[PDB]
Amino acid sequence: GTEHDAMRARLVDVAQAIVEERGGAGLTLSELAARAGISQANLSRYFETREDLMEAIADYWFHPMVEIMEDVLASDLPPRRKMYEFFARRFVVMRRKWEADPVKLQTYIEVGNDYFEQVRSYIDLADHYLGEIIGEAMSDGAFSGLEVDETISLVNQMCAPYCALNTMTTFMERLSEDKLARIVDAVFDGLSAQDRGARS
Amino acid sequence: GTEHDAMRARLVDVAQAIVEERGGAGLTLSELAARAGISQANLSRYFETREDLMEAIADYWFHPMVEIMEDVLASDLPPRRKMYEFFARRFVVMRRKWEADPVKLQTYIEVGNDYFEQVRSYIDLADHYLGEIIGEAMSDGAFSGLEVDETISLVNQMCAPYCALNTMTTFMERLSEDKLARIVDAVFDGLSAQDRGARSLTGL
Ligand SMILES: [Cl-]
Ligand SMILES: [Cl-]
Repeated sequence: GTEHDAMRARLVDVAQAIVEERGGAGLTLSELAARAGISQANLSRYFETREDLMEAIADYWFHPMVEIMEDVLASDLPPRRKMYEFFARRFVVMRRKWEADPVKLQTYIEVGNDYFEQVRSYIDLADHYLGEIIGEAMSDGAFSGLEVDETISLVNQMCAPYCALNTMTTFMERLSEDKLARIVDAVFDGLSAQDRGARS
Repeated sequence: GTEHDAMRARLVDVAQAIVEERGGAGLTLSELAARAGISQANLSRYFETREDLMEAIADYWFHPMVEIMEDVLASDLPPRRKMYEFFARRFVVMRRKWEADPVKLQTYIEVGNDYFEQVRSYIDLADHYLGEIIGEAMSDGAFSGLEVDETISLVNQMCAPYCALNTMTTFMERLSEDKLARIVDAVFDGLSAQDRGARSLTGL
């Protein structure tokens, strides 16, 4: 029932942790069982085959980040607050991983990129949710003259170190919640279709 | 004199091309003279040893980018225009490499990454010049309440795909001068020390 599905989700979480510890390859049903405190026979009740475990870890890889985005969009926060939290909450989790072990963040990025369907789905879903925020912001009068698609691109290009994991890795020591707050304020109060002299 | 310095720069350019193709591992000093058209003895007048040549190659690696930054800073453009040109003119040269062949840009990145001191120096000089643009903008009234150091960091963080080469590579297909112009306008009209609601309801 729900206790079974709660346990399966808990096992997938332990499996993701082992993958990160090992630097990618080396996950076995043997070690998962040993780490989870269950037997190999009991583990097969949750993962019938090794392949099912491998599928589960791939499907769950970016799920924690998806949940964070879903929670932010489901909140009652105004668009500016939503945009900040949309990036900030994910940044905080990734920074924590890097603070504990920079190699675990490296592994997280490397493994994630090998999961074709999942990483592409995640990136696409992220843009979809960013669009929902931008659309509401526009009804409030922000981003005057811009289309949602071009604004999604502009925001992704202005917030890259707080979102794109390879950029985040490069900039990590210089990143902060204080700086991201400044950026989001600058996006909201500075981004529009009105040419203001950058080129003329 | 002036002739000696032109030939030395020609030799550094040829040597740089050889290093990009094969590394220093393939930089035959007899071939540098042979591929530049001069004598090996005549090549000794420009570089005493191989170490002198390798240092010249490393020291000039980022010079095209330095020249661009110096040209922008030396101009009479207002700070907003300077900030745009400071990023755009370098971006345009990098995109041009990638357009010729994405491998050309990757090679430029990897070879440059080995010159760790020269990379560091370049970034430091870049921050110096961006700092000068920011200082002038501040005198005009921009970036109210912010310090120069934190503003340099904030601008670098907002323009990262147009400057950080690995990020530029990833974003390349989606980058444009039009988009960079929008970002610079947003930096100038949007960035300041006044909290405006990103982090709490009090700011809104
Ligand atoms: Cl983009
Ligand atoms: Cl920075």
